[PDB]
Amino acid sequence: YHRLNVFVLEQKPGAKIDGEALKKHLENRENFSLKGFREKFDLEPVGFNLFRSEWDEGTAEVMERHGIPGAEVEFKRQKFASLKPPRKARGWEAKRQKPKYKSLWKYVKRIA
Amino acid sequence: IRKGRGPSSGYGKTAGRGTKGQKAHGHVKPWFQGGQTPLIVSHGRKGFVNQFAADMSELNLE
Amino acid sequence: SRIINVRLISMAMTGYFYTFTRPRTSLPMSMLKYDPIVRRKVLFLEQK
RNA sequence: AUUCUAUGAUUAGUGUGAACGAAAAUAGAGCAGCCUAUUAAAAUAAGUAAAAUGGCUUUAAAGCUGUUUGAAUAUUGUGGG
RNA sequence: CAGUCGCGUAAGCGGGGCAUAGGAUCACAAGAUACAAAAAGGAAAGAUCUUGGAUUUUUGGAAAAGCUACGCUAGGGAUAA
Ligand SMILES: [K+]
Ligand SMILES: [K+]
Ligand SMILES: [K+]
Ligand SMILES: [K+]
Ligand SMILES: [Mg+2]
Ligand SMILES: [Mg+2]
Ligand SMILES: [Mg+2]
Ligand SMILES: [Mg+2]
Ligand SMILES: [Mg+2]
Ligand SMILES: [Mg+2]
Ligand SMILES: [Mg+2]
Ligand SMILES: [Mg+2]
Ligand SMILES: [Mg+2]
Ligand SMILES: [Mg+2]
Ligand SMILES: [Mg+2]
Ligand SMILES: [Mg+2]
Ligand SMILES: [Mg+2]
Ligand SMILES: [Mg+2]
Repeated sequence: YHRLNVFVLEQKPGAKIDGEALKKHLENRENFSLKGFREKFDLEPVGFNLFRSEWDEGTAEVMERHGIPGAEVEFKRQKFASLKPPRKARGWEAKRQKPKYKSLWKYVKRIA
Repeated sequence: IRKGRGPSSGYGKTAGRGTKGQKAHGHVKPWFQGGQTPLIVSHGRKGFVNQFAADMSELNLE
Repeated sequence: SRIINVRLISMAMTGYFYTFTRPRTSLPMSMLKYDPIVRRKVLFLEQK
């Protein structure tokens, strides 16, 4: 689930952000950092609210209307396989499992 | 490898058998594990073998 | 002898059961368990 | 049809186990059919088949058997498997 | 991960217990599974899953008392005269 944080920040007295300098900050910025943004305009966080959003049935159609790209992309959990090198099987039965011991296959095969 | 034909051959007196055990004097039963019960007796045999199933001769389109 | 193993039979008549232990000098067991045959939580009651 | 050899088969199967262990079929050796039997025999089989019980053999069937009991009469579907 | 339940405002937690002291198979029994069914239709007896009864306490799982100065054989001399 994605967290969407709604932040309300207070501007200092007599500090009006230029209407053209605010639309320039987001230019060529794909990792919006609240920390840096706040430090540049000397703002202060006062209020805040939260609401999450995950994949739902209406997600695909909402992307079509606004052209949001990334609909045909699904994420699968990364799988970590064991780091132990393969080892030869051990045991009386495991040794005698090749065609050599075909006469002893009644003790080695079809074990519960 | 002809065993029992001198020390220098490398297969001389004992003939690769060791020294006075059961593997030198006689023969050990193959199914024997020293006394410990086998796993097929500790777990049992699983399932059955279908003796009525037909043995088809598989043929593919490739 | 003091403790017995009872069988909690599903009341959906699906034939699934749960086995729990309880003392003889107590009341019969009765629980709300998950029946995997119908895949729903139903009422399970002691066999006898 | 029977007998002999191999394969089928350390198989099916049996047994707690260890082990034991078929048949169909295939190939080879031989080949032969009959009751009027090529050496002289049946008016087609009743205390029998079978059942209970005690054993044998065995896979529970079929087969052998002591004791006590006890059937039916042909494909116009009687009897065994 | 799937199934579907409890608690919680929510985040979330829950596949018994703060941790460390309760044995299988076979046989047998009760449920489910729909696999195979020795001519065929069924069945019996089998197969899978779940579960139960064990000083199976020699707890990797024999139903089990002694004597021999009359002792026998194969061995070792773990020191036994
Ligand atoms: K060798
Ligand atoms: K020696
Ligand atoms: K077998
Ligand atoms: K019989
Ligand atoms: Mg040497
Ligand atoms: Mg050697
Ligand atoms: Mg040795
Ligand atoms: Mg033992
Ligand atoms: Mg033969
Ligand atoms: Mg006759
Ligand atoms: Mg008879
Ligand atoms: Mg019969
Ligand atoms: Mg008969
Ligand atoms: Mg049948
Ligand atoms: Mg039959
Ligand atoms: Mg022990
Ligand atoms: Mg142990
Ligand atoms: Mg010494």
